[PDB]
Amino acid sequence: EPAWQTRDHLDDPVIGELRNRFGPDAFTVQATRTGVPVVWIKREQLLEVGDFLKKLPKPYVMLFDLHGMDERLRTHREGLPAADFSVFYHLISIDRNRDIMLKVALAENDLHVPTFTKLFPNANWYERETWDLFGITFDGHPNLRRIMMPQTWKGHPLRKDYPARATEFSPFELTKAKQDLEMEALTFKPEEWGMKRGTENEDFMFLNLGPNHPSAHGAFRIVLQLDGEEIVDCVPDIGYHHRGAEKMGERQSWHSYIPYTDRIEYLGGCVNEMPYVLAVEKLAGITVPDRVNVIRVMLSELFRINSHLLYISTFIQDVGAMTPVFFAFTDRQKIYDLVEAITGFRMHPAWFRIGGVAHDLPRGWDRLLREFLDWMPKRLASYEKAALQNTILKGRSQGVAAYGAKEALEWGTTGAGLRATGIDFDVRKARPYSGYENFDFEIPVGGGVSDCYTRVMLKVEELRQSLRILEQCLNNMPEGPFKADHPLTTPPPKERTLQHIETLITHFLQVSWGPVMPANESFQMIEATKGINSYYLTSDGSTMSYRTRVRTPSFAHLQQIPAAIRGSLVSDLIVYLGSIDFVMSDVDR
Amino acid sequence: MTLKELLVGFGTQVRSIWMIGLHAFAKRETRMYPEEPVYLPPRYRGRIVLTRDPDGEERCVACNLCAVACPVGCISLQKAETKDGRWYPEFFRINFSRCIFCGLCEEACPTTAIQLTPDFEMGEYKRQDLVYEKEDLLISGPGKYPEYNFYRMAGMAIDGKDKGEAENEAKPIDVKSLLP
Amino acid sequence: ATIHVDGKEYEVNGADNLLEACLSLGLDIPYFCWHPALGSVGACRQCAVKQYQNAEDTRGRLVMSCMTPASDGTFISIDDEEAKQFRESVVEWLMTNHPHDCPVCEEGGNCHLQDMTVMTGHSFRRYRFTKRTHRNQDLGPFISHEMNRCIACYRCVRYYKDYADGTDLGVYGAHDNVYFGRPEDGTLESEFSGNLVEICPTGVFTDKTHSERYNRKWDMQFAPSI
Amino acid sequence: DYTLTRIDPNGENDRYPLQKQEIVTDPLNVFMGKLNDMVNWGRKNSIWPYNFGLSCCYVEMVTSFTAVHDVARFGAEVLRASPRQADLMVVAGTCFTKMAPVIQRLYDQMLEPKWVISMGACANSGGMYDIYSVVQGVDKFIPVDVYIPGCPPRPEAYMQALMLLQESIGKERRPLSWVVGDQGVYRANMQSERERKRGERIAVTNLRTPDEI
Ligand SMILES: CCCCCCCCCCC1=C(C)C(=O)C(OC)=C(OC)C1=O
Ligand code: SF4
Ligand code: SF4
Ligand code: SF4
Ligand code: SF4
Ligand code: SF4
Ligand code: FES
Repeated sequence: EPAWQTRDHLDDPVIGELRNRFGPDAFTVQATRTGVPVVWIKREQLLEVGDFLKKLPKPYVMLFDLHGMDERLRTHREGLPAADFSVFYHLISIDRNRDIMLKVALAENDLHVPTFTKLFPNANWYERETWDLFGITFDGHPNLRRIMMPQTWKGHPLRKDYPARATEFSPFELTKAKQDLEMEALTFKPEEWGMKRGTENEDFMFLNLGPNHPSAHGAFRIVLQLDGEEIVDCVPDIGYHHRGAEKMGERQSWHSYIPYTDRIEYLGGCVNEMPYVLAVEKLAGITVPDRVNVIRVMLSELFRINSHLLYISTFIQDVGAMTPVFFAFTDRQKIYDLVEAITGFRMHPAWFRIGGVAHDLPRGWDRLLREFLDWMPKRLASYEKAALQNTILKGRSQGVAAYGAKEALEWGTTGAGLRATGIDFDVRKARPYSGYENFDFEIPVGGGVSDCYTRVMLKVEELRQSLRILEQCLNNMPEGPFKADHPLTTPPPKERTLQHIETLITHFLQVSWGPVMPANESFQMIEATKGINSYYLTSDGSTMSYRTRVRTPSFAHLQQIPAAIRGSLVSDLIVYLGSIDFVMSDVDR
Repeated sequence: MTLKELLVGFGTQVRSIWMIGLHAFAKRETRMYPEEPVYLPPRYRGRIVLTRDPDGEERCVACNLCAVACPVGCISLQKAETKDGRWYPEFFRINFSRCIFCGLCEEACPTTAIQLTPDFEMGEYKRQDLVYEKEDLLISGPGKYPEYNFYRMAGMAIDGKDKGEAENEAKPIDVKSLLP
Repeated sequence: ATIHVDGKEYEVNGADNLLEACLSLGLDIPYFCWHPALGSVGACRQCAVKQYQNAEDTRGRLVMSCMTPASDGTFISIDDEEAKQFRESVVEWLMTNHPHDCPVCEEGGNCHLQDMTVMTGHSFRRYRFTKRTHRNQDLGPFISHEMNRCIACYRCVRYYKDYADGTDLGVYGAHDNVYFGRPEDGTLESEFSGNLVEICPTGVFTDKTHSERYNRKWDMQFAPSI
Repeated sequence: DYTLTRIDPNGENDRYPLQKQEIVTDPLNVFMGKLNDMVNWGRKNSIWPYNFGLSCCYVEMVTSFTAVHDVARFGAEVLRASPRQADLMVVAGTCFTKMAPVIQRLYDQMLEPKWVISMGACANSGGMYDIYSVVQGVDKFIPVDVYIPGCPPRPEAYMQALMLLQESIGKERRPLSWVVGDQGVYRANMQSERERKRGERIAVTNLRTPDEI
């Protein structure tokens, strides 16, 4: 039985536990290609089901994802409850190495759900985004305002009747009245967040740390309530990097959406391409050959080293030492020599395909990989000795913005922060994908405290492990096809397209109208550079995605920020922002 | 802090200063653009051109697959026909202020007419000049693919290639032929 | 009438054939020679489904769904392995002589043969021999003729002669050299000759007036009009 | 062959940019021209960019700052965090609709002289993001001096645009003092780079095949 086959996951013990606790008629199990039990529960039982899952013997501890879906245009809803809208809750049990997706059906007039923020505190921003983009109210939410769109925005853009393109609306006309209006709307109002202007003795300074700040990693504002230099409270203001990428997922064919997947986490590249192409290949019923798996793993590890190099050097720069960023970007140029040679592009290769990769490896790639693998380790040891073992850097980072396993789990923190808390959870080992089980590599874990310093050094060890994986990729590279033999491999091999008529027909229709994915739901979770990145794809049977939901880790980390930094100095927050490993394209999608 | 921590920190500061001062004796890593040209690998995705077949005619048959495959929608062209019946673009314009250099048009091209070439220097003063018409795209050679001729494979008859003259084609047999 | 398709019960008209009954239910069966306005003839052999007499029958037999009545109690499988392989083989047989013409063909993106090639999943060519070719005819100012693309589905002659009662279109020749067109060059004399461009599932008969300023179907802005 | 721009932030014009442009002739005598050339030389050889980034294009621009490219060689590495000390605004990234008043405010807080480089397809036109939350090009409200196509432009493309801006600065006419003289800004109407490079670009015949390294 192939891994992409539709399964209902009735043999999962959580289904039997829910059946024994709530009864057989309390929920409906949906057969998907997500690899996860999908359970439609009633809205009135959502909090009871969430509490029951939270207090299981091997419990579901992390709310991985929470978002909405507009089902009004979905023509293939067989076996599904009647829904105009729906809200899904992806929950992960780390100790079970399992996950479940709860789904709540909603009518058009009654678009309200009980809030999940009491069970999982990271549900706050997810519910704010679901309200922002779908107009679904969450009752009992402490502050249910817009988070992706400005406050003076009309409508909910992820609804099916909201137009996607900017050219549907009038072109952007910045006038004086409009500039004053949106600048008033952007102005922080401390009364709306429950903050005072000060105590009786002194006033609090409300400071904009961003969007244009050297330490904000993009279009990103934190509003700091400052007592001297102490942070009384902060409000991270996101949505300044909102690109409408999920809406664009409903707007591009399955093939023509791949470059958009590249720009979700723009230091990730092929790492961002991997979960999307794997989820589409689950929709298409494609099992890629071994050479495709090794090529994709090698490109993913090269871009992981690229991203980690930028992250480590920028952390060192934020701490104060500006020299290693020059050398680390030289190392990034060595990686880019290989990546440009293979894919033809530096930052956004757009090189993975449904069913494989765009081209075969060029002749002489192993020379460039060998050169980089000889170049890297002495440079990394030099960075470690010169900067990471400096005691001033240690005094800036050790013990700063620390949290444990409970705080990591309750905020959805994944990647180096979660493993710095000691929880050994990496997707490439727990749920292996793309042939990662054929490589030997270690997963570095922390001692129990997620420090700035611990997160950075864990990423250094991850860089060394990726160098080991790249050595194995260089030495044991399979001979074979770079594209699968499936009819839905998009596009087909180009030489056969150029001389064979049936291949030409397949290519013609795949690049123009698009490949037809039969109606299903698919999910792929990967270990991205900054944490766990996932694609949840709904096909309605067309050449376009009916719904493209991208879970990114930086959203969760930025929501975790005020809990972990409250009561610290501003310099601690600068170091914390440098050690999170986020970009705002990941946060806002 | 302890005395050992103070001495260790002094030593680490001295080590950092020493290693950067030794970097002062290292070979420079700078690639000196523009005096030394940027090396680009042969499949680097830069400026888009339209190419010609080995016979010298433009390869583009105005099939419009590149325009629909473009996720940006920054290609606009129109089919036209010569007297002998070959298809060619009457115009071909690319909005390079929009183009993301993803290469999906070249991948979708069934004639290898449109190609992304190793050239990145396309900065402009007015962005209306980033609209490249067919006169700014069509080059005088085959580009990256030296030999492929789509019309040598097509069944459609053009000048210099009658019915039955394409690759893997038999000569046409009239229905009035005496052979059974 | 109640039929069973792949283990699913359906209520259909017993006076209909199986192809039109299954297409009315939203099921996908590839077809060429059948048309709703022209009736069934069983020429192209593309619409094969496996038929079983009873529910407790596992052998089955491939039949033409267009030539089989949708009577009460029939069991059929569209997604049967032998049926899928045979439908793919029919597409492959049609592909052996088909010209490498899609970029310069006015039917591309609007072509039933392209759609059925993709629908059967046939994308790998293993035929290595020559493709037959044909000369074309001048059919007047409205219809352009390209007989290389013909799949010999007989739709044109059935429409033009049986339906529209035209006299100047016909089928000539024999086995794999069957030719569809006029007995000589000249304008198609039927007042309804233009429906051939939609009746023909390939790019043999195309709109010449559209071909002068051609664009693909996806690039078109449509509206319902009178 | 010059365009004269005069700004008027408090005039009877609400739509940004708050300026008027007119095609004029070169206003340029044996000493004023030489001293204007000296000022242009000093300004074009010392261009301090604003440390401002919106998206991935900023990563490529700061890559140009590092050792493997060393944009310091042109004298443009200083990278001010304050708009008052910056001469060049690089819109390096998408002009998000929420970020557009911020970009306008930061451009307003810069001081004379100021130049704008729109880096990347997003800043040029909206790029691939023809979407509800994205302004389709920063030149809808910011006057742009140099456009860089690319997604992202590579670091040497940013350097090439810096040299293009240097040639445009080296032949512009600006007020030598704010007390005496014409205060409008004269920018030369350069030949397009497309038309300049058309001769050598169309003459290309063969390129390397994409099969080797
Ligand atoms: C100045 C000498 C060369 C070093 C280049 C800067 C280091 C890399 C920039 C990191 C960065 C990123 C990615 C970034 O996205 C960002 O937001 C725009 C920043 O704040 C200004 C950053 O600092
Ligand atoms: S490279 Fe991509 S964005 Fe540019 S014209 Fe081709 S398909 Fe369009
Ligand atoms: S895909 Fe190729 S042949 Fe077709 S219109 Fe585009 S450039 Fe021309
Ligand atoms: S008739 Fe259809 S399959 Fe044949 S060349 Fe034309 S578009 Fe292609
Ligand atoms: S010309 Fe068209 S309608 Fe007639 S038999 Fe051939 S493919 Fe069928
Ligand atoms: S043009 Fe491309 S690389 Fe630059 S900001 Fe936009 S998506 Fe990122
Ligand atoms: S459609 Fe039934 S045989 Fe042709």
